[PDB]
Order: sequence, then C-alpha cells, then structure tokens
Amino acid sequence: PEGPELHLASQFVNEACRALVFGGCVEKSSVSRNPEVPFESSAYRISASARGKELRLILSPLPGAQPQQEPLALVFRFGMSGSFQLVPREELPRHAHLRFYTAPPGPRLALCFVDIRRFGRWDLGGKWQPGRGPCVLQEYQQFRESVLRNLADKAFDRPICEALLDQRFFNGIGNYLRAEILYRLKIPPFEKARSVLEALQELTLSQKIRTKLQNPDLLELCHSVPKEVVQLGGKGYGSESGEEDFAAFRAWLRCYGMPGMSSLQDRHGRTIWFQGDPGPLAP
Repeated sequence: PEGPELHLASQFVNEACRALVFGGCVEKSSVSRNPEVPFESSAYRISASARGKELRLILSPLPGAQPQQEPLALVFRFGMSGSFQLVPREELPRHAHLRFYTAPPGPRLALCFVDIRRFGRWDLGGKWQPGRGPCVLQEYQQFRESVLRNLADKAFDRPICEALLDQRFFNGIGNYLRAEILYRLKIPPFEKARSVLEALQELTLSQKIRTKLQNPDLLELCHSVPKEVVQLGGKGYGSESGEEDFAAFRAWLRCYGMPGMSSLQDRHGRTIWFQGDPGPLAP
C-alpha cells in the first residue's frame, strides 16, 4: 500500500469508531505470527492516525473502566492484502487476525484487521518505523527541507525513480505514485536523483504566483499528487463503494500500467512505468 490509502484508512477508523465503545480483550487469530496484544478494558475508545505507509491505532480506556489499563498504541503495516473492516459480530471475515469488540450498549460490532496473505504486521508501542522521514501528506515542509538538507547523502546517487521509494526521504511514496509523479514533469526515471533536485537547493506570494505556480517542482508533486488521491477516495474506504472508488482511481492514473507507456525493472525488481527516454542510468 501507499500513502493515500493509509491516510484514508485512518480516516475510516476514526469516523466509524467515534461513538463506539469497545470492551474486553484484543483477540488475535492463532495462526498469526504477529505479537499478542496485552490489553483488557471494560470500556475503551479506538482512534487512528497515519504517517507514510503506517497506521497507528490507540486504545484509550474510558474513565471508570475496569480493570486498570494504560492507553495502548499499535502501529500497523498493511502489506499486499492488509485492511481494516467494521463488521457485525456474527459475521467475522475468514482472515481477521486482530479483532476489537464493541461494548454492550448498542449493536455488536467488531473492528478487524483483515489480511489473507499475512504480509501485514503490527508492533506494540506507538513509535513509528525507525529512520523513516516526514510524511509527504501531513508533513510537507519538514519533508521538503529534510530532502534538501541531506542531498549529499549516498541515497541520491541512485536513479530518481529508486530514490522516490526510499522511505527515509519520501515516506509514503510507493510504486504507482512514483510513476505518476515522474510522468507529470516528464522526468526520465533513471536520471541521477541529485541532478533532478540540485536546482531546488524568500520569494513573496506575488513572485511565487508568477514563476512557481504553473511550474511545480518534483518535491511539490510528491505531496500534491498523493493528495489528489485522498480527495479522490473521499469517504469511500470501509464502505460498499469499493467498485466505484477503484473506477475513479483507474481514471485518475495517467501512466502506471497504462497502454503506450514503457516499463523497466529497478535494482529491486520493482517495475517502473514511464514515457519516452528511460534515462542515462537505465539497465
């Protein structure tokens, strides 16, 4: 999964669990190799936050809840088939590996982490993945400055398409986004990353409008392009509107997996999509 989905998923969890009160223990499927979740409360709330390709659940016991329980945070990485679903209690998905049950007041619902391929993972604690840079969606300015400040790093010796997948600098950017981003500026996927960014290393609003507005740079699109998907996905995550959502996503794509577009393999075996010249560092 990539940036936008984790953000939309975090949005779905919050709006769905806003008035919901959960109770009991956090159940994990026996087959799952992920860690058990030491947690038990008669009444607790579930909120979510997203950063890059990670989602953080926070379990917060309500005042008066028993037994005594400190708030617990869990960080998730979805993987190929990872997802969060809110389902009726008697209708648990076959591959729900982590479940949260609602308290007696109201219908019996279950917030489940569904993942048939078990590529997903979660870790106890609320700490994000070590070394991952600022979120390109929520922390744009910190993201931009971090990249420019560390241009001398060996990561930018790599071709631009490979550097975009580096979560240490482009946290939230994945396979389809890098294809769409590079396509907008028609930048060859195999140009030296530093070369593409060297020019970017204070203008007034009137000055930015006249020069910077109609000519967005690479880093600007690293934030605005996935932001287009967020405002494309709407409140579709976790709904029955799955079919119509993916239809809008397919129409939004301009390069990735599109007819007429070229495709190569980076050093990681990941397929990069582009149009025209591959670049001086193409294998």
